[PDB]
Amino acid sequence: EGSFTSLTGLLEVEPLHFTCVSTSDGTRIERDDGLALAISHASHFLQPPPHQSIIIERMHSGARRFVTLDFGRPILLTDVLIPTCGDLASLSIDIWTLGEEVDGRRLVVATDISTHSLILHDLIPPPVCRFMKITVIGRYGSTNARAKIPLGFYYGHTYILPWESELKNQPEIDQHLAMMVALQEDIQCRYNLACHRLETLLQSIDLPPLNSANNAQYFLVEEDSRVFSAYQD
Amino acid sequence: IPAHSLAAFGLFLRLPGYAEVLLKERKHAQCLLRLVLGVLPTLPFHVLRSLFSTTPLTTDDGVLLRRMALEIGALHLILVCLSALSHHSPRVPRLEEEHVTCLLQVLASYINPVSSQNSNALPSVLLELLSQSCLIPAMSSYLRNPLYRALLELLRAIASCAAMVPLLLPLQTSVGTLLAKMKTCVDLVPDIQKTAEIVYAATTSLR
Amino acid sequence: ETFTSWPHVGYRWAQPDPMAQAGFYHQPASSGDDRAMCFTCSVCLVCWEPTDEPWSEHERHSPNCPFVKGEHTQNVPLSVTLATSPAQFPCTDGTDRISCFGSGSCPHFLAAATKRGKICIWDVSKLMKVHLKFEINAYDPAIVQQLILSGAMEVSLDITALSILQQ
Amino acid sequence: SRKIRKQLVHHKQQLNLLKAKQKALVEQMEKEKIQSNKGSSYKLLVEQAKLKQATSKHFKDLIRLRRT
Amino acid sequence: AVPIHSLSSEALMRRAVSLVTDSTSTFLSQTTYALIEAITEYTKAVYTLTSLYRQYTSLLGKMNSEEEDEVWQVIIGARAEMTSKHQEYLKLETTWMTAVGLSEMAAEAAYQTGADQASITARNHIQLVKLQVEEVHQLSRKAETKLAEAQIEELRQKTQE
Amino acid sequence: HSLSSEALMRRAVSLVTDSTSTFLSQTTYALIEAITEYTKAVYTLTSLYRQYTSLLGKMNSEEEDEVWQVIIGARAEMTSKHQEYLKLETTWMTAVGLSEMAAEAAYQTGADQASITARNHIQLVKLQVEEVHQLSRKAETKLAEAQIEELRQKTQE
Ligand SMILES: [Zn+2]
Repeated sequence: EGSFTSLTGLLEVEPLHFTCVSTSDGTRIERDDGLALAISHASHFLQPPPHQSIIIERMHSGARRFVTLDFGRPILLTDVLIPTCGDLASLSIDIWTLGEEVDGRRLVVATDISTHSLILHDLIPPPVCRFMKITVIGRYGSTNARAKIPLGFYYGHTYILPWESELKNQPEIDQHLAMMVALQEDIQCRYNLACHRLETLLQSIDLPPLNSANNAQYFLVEEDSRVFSAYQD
Repeated sequence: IPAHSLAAFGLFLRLPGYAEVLLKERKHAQCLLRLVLGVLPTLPFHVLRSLFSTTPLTTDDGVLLRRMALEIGALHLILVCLSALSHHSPRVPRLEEEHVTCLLQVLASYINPVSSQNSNALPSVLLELLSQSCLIPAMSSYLRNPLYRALLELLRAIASCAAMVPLLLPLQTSVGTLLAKMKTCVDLVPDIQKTAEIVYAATTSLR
Repeated sequence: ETFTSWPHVGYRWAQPDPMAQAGFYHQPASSGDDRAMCFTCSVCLVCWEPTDEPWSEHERHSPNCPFVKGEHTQNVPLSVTLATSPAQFPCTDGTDRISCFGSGSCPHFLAAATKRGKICIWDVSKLMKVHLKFEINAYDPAIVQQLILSGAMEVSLDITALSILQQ
Repeated sequence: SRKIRKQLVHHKQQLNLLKAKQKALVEQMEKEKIQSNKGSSYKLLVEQAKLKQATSKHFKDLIRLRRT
Repeated sequence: AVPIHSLSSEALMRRAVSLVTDSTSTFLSQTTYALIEAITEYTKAVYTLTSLYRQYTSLLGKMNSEEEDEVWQVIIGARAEMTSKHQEYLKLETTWMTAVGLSEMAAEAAYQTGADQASITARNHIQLVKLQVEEVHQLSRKAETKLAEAQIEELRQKTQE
Repeated sequence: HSLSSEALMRRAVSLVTDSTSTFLSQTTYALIEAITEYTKAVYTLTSLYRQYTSLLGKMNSEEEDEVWQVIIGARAEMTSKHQEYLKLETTWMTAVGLSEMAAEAAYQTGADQASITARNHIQLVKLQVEEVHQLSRKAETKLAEAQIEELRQKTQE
């Protein structure tokens, strides 16, 4: 739990959504289990996609697989995280914006996937890309049994600034700032009303004489779930 | 829940007397308003259908409501919504099925409220605008194929008002003959037969 | 040389030379098959791909290969043969003296002409082999009309300089 | 007619099911061929012959049914 | 690219048992056929005798002695045919019992060898042939009941005349 | 050629009387093979125990530990051989019952020739299996005698 300090400053970089465009032989990707309209779409753009994973059909000593992923737009990549996959030998990651051989460049060839997760924090300078290339190779003596390989969560700035543009049709900053401000005001009203309903919910709890032993006894009821949901919101 | 119905609802509630029929069902109206601020997609047009049916052309309220609808452009919005749902372009000079049925019902209630001095009760501006929309090619394509009863109600509605009869003429197979052959092929039956006979009578009277 | 019948010459990484460099030879079970076996470990592979790197595939399918490990095997590189190649005669008999030689804008081929008119052009860029072996005929109609324009006919020709030209 | 049809379908259902048995038979001929376990191949050839007789008798019944 | 032998005794089990869970299944359905064939032809003879009793009973009192004798001889011959075919049928069902047990304990062998798929296929086939055999059985008992009703009504009208 | 029902059984039962005889042959062979392999292993361990007995007191602690570890590994090999032994003998018992009641089925069909052939095969496999059972049991008894001699000399020293 001490190593959990590997990813810091996650507030300033927004979550990015994923689209599966290419996969390899015996490999698949699954999901692990008008102002208001523009505001809702922008809010949905800034959401963490649910957990997803790669499932491989046939594993062997040196199982070589290739996947391509698209965000739908050139987006700054600032932080990466690959969860631990103890049954794989190594991976490589390359990114590009237009073509694989046009602007493709190698990013990492990591052979330490089995023992620890992959952490690479605060990409400096932040590259921009839209397409992503993954090459993975299985461990020697691998048992041919199915397993999950989560992709992790990827963060960056979808909207690009002029100086971030000059490294490698952008709408003007003012109107984009105005509509995100509108989203902020709307989420402020929503946050106030949701937290307020949570306050009324907690005020709807009958309080006997204070015996916190009974308060702990409540762990071992629909009320707990509804307060959990309200706090979640 | 398609966004176009919710967007049209905000304009629809501007009409006086819309809230009076909207408040009949409190729960669904509250849920719709909650979705607006930030079965359900049928209601933004279903409330309009009820308002059109309850307000006849024999009274000043219905004709005023209809001319305000022309003025603000609700009919253009419902026509382009129908165009997007049916993949049919206008004559330039499973949820989708239920949506098309509700839109056709709204149009039928707008023309003839009783179907759910009436010739000049609807201005010919509606006639010339409805001569440019997507209603005729889409209805023609659907003829060549709940919704069927709504379409028959739309036909008796569009034939009920005299000023609206001329758009039944194709721009060369007549609608009455096509309806007669499909009715014979299908043979619910008495209603289809009666509406087919009424449509044929209206087309013959116009010709 | 085993990869003459390779059906995937147009592939990027499945070219005959790089996969021969990894120490593999074409031994297909049927004509048109891309089956190959190594000369050191004899791992067998089929259904090759244009992206299959020779060293990477040999290492992945045979990390225990001494060729993969860099260990001393019985491999004989082409450079050893090239640096010890026994001089090829311009003619099969090996008696005619060489009048001239050289190269021009296309020095991939080396030409050697004899005094009797026999000229042999080698593919010295590639492995030492005979590429062209011929004799110049002095009774050529073009040569005949060129000599006629200069003024039984007896014509003799001797090559004094050689050059190979290309665009 | 229904009954005869039923046994026609049954013979078709069993002839391929023994053809797959011939396939596994050939596989097992190959597999014990490499390892010289002398006493194996004799009983395996007996396996091959018995399944051949079952194969041939099913073909003859396949023919005779269609006669009827 | 992709890759293109003293076998242990367990593979030999999986192989040897896969030879038998199918061929006992073969002779299982072959018993199911032959048994159905007897249950069909014997039912044909039973329905023939039922029809003979219906026409003889309906024509009672309308024939002479010679006609009654010829009809009664036809009825006796049909009785002997159905009886003998039923005697064959009993030995056919006696054999399909053994075929059922053969496939059941062959599937037990397949489960003992790790070839679970052959075991489940054999067992599901046993239940399928059991359903088919019980269906044709109930058809046979239906026709026997019809024949019994025709014999009792023949005796009743014969007593009446 | 409208075949009767009796000829269908007379031809049909020959399939299982050859197929369960095939299973009985492969189980009998493999059981004989596993018995012979286990008998050879037991003889090898018997030789190891006799050699360990004959070397007692002539080796240091390390060599005694090494030979004891080899004996332990051989014991584990016997355990795995005995497990496959019991499973093979189980399947051979199942095959014996299979061919016996299959030949009984051939008897009740009147196809007695296939039945008697299966019968003679059952007696042949029973005698062969019991023979190599006796050989295995003789090897086990010899191993027990070697172990007793090993314990006697170890206690004596
Ligand atoms: Zn090699």
